[PDB]
Amino acid sequence: DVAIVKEGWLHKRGEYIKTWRPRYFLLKNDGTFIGYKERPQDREAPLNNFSVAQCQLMKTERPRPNTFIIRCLQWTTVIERTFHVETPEEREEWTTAIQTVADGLKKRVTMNEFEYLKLLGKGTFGKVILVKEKATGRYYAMKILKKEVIQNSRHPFLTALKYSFQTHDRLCFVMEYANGGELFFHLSRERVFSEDRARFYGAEIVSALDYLHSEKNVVYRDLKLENLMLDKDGHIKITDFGLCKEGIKTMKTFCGTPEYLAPEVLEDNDYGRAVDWWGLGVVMYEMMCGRLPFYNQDHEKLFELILMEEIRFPRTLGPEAKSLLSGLLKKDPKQRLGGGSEDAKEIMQHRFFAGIVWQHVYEKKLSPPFKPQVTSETDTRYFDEEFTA
Ligand SMILES: *CCC(=O)Nc1cccc(C(=O)NC2CCN(Cc3ccc(-c4nc5cc[nH]c(=O)c5cc4-c4ccccc4)cc3)CC2)c1
Repeated sequence: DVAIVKEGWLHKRGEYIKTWRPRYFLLKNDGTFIGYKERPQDREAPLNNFSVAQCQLMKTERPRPNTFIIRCLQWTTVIERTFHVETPEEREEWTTAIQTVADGLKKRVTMNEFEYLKLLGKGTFGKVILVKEKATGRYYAMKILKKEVIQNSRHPFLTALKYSFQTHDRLCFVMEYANGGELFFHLSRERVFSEDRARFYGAEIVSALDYLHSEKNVVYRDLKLENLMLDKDGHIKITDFGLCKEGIKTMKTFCGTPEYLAPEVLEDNDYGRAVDWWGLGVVMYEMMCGRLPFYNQDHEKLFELILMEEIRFPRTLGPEAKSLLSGLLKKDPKQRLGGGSEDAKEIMQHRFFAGIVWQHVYEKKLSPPFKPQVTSETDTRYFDEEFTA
């Protein structure tokens, strides 16, 4: 039943390097809108990252004429993809096709109950906020999004969406906020993790990535050290505090920092589940080596570093760790560990994760190698000022 409704060359604006790139886009009746560097001769499981389901289409003349924007709410994050064609007629042909398929797929808690503590981050369509529920004393991160531009599922290593409510102009997502401290703060304080400790953190991330891939059919895409926290027990919590942010202008405009970006994501080429395995490679590389894989100031260099410079490893690192990182950090997704049809299983069966019972990881049977210094989830120790040191 999966068929191509409309295809052709578009000009997609880079998602991280905001330049225009010619990409051949395939629109399918399942709602997938994928772009490729070259016309593909041709995983098969549809990724919701490219889905046009429940998306509003906007025709703009800024920043470039004949521009149409696809805006989608994915879980709790508003994403935008900006496209450009040569003639207005072409743009109408595309928007009508997309809107048709988007419709073809269509087949009391308030703000006063929380206390504002800290601004975690701000973006184009809203802000993220650290709150403390007055009643329970629990700590949460609240995503306040603009309503204009716009619970049943759970996993032990993902920041759970506790509840969602909306005001007259704002949509709010209340998520669990772990109080075991930022993982980069722990890695910064202890310099390097032992292979055993990194295996623990690594194993829990793999489980959550498998969940997002096989169950939710989604790519996390932003796996980095900054997006990892520990709970009071020292178990990993991958966060969901991301926001759409406009780029910043050496004279070029970039969206975020590239050091963790998979090569196929930098080039705005086709990407899949293999992206998170790169992300896992970067994270695990830093835990066991105490530094980022590629590092250079000039972004022109940093891009090349990720794109062409191949990773080298410390001699004090075990061969089992080498094999894992080497495969995880293959520049080509199809050669990358976990980039096959087996996905996560390709990694769970790796020598580095030998002896690890993967049902035990999911059920948190594994005893954490590190226990945060908190009495309870309400212990505000890792929010305090000595968090500086
Ligand atoms: C305005 C700029 C812009 O939009 N840039 C841009 C362009 C193109 C793509 C992106 C983009 O993908 N941006 C973000 C989107 C959010 N990603 C993080 C993330 C991924 C997945 C989840 C998530 N999704 C779920 C879906 C369905 N059921 C679930 O249970 C889900 C659970 C999660 C989840 C994952 C981890 C922790 C907690 C929940 C959430 C966030 C990063 C890239 C941007």
